[PDB]
Amino acid sequence: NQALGKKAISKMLNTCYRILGLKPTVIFADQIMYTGFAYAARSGASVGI
Amino acid sequence: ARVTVQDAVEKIGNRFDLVLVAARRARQMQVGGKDPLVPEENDKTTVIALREIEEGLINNQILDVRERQEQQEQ
Repeated sequence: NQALGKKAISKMLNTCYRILGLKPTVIFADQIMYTGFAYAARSGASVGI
Repeated sequence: ARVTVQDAVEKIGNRFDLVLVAARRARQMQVGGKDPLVPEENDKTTVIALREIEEGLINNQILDVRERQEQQEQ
């Protein structure tokens, strides 16, 4: 329930590691990268003059 | 296939000793004279030995006792 600006996301990965373990954290990291790429492409964010 | 070796690490906790134990088990299964104690999914001997350690049915002590048993048999 935040904006997740690269400081919340590393914190959430850290908490996942410290609470759940190693392998769930690996699965979570892979899924995070997949969904981040997918929704960045869906977002269509671009720079203009 | 063992993507992560965490289970084997907690089974025998050193992260350095299981390499040696699994190397010994893989050598036994690969040179010859031994068969896997876990179902074979056409894996290499490496992850097979790692799975055997993870299941809790292979370690250093029982490897030594099996070697002693084989020596006593002959």
